Amino acid sequence: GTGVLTESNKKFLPFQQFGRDIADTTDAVRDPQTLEILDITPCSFGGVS
Amino acid sequence: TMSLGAENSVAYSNNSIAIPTNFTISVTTEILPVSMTKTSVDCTMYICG
Ligand SMILES: *[C@@H]1O[C@H](CO)[C@@H](O)[C@H](O)[C@H]1NC(C)=O
Ligand SMILES: *[C@@H]1O[C@H](CO)[C@@H](O)[C@H](O)[C@H]1NC(C)=O
Repeated sequence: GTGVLTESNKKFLPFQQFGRDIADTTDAVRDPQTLEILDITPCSFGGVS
Repeated sequence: TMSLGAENSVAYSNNSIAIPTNFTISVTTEILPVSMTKTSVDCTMYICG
């Protein structure tokens, strides 16, 4: 994927590896080496006028 | 079965008139929509992400 990664306050249960949006897109992940939960935010976009 | 309203026989005759001896000032609301939320979609980013 492509995006911005940050820490998150999402209270994952220990069996959950990632979180999904209404659009089915993954929007948070557990890091596989250090087990912190990251929020994924899309890279900023918009029209140019 | 729904009711359409109460019945009223108007007291008609060829020489009877009813005239108002008083009045009420009425204030009544009317609400009209004027706009939508201005939405934009990039079709290429919706379809192809
Ligand atoms: C290796 O990754 C696991 C999680 O998959 C973690 O528990 C462990 O602490 C990691 N080891 C090191 C040395 O970072
Ligand atoms: C007209 O109505 C008001 C109340 O709305 C009342 O105080 C007043 O006395 C009435 N006038 C007459 C001529 O009946």
